[PDB]
Amino acid sequence: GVHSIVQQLHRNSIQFTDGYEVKEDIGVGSYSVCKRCIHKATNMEFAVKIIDKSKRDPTEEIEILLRYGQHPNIITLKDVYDDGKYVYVVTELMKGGELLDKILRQKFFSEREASAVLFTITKTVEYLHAQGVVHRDLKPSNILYVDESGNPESIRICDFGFAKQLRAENGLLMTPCYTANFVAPEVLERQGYDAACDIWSLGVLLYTMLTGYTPFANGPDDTPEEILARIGSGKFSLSGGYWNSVSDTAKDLVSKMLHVDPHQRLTAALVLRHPWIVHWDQLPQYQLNRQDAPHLVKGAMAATYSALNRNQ
Repeated sequence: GVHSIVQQLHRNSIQFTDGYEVKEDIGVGSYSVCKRCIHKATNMEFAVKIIDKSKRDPTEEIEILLRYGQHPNIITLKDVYDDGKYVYVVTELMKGGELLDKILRQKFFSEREASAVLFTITKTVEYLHAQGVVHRDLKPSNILYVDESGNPESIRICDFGFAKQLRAENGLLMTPCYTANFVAPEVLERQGYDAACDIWSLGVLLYTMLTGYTPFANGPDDTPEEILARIGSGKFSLSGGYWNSVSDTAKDLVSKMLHVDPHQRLTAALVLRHPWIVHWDQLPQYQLNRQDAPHLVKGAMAATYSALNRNQ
């Protein structure tokens, strides 16, 4: 019967609208609304996610953000409130846009930049996995730039809304290195899987960065059945106008990250040992030959994640 500090936030005298001005929307959905806010005292602007407690309980999310937001490349919690009905999660606002989009509108993007981007993202996931966290919605739209600098220090992984802290009996938080509290080889494989999905979702990103098309969809018109069908077929082009020019190192990494069998799919650990990541210095800085269709890709990408999330 442990005290949770998060549960007690309705005890606060001060309210959100006492400290912050609200502005426009930026991300409406079933459970929550994301709005831009201005902090009255500082005139500093933030993102505030306004969640409905009747529709879900955002505690698991907030506890992850508290523990792991200090990570440079993880969205950072900045305030939080409870008025009874609504939880107000305040975080740094991502002014830089979605990372993939921005990158696809850069026509002189190179492999060398691609490796730096993946290194920063995969480093961050190696850390999360290592504390028995899995993201489980690591689609491109959830990886954003905090500013327009285009540094890898700008990269932020966002929306921890379906993420899972490997718990266990007695309601007790665990690592993947310690579960001497023998947990079912059932829900080691749940988390053992959901790690490798996070990695698959990173393979999709790398595929698209390199070529300017997603590997399992051409556009948003593509049907669920035919996207799932291609995912299942477990083959993909690493050949042709877009790929011809890309180094075999990169293609190799892509194959093992999107590898159809979860058990032979690379880890974040192993991704970071691949020479594409490790020997970045010997990669090319000259431009990639990519499709220039960012808005198509965004549709294709949404179509892909909507087929995967359909049954849930």
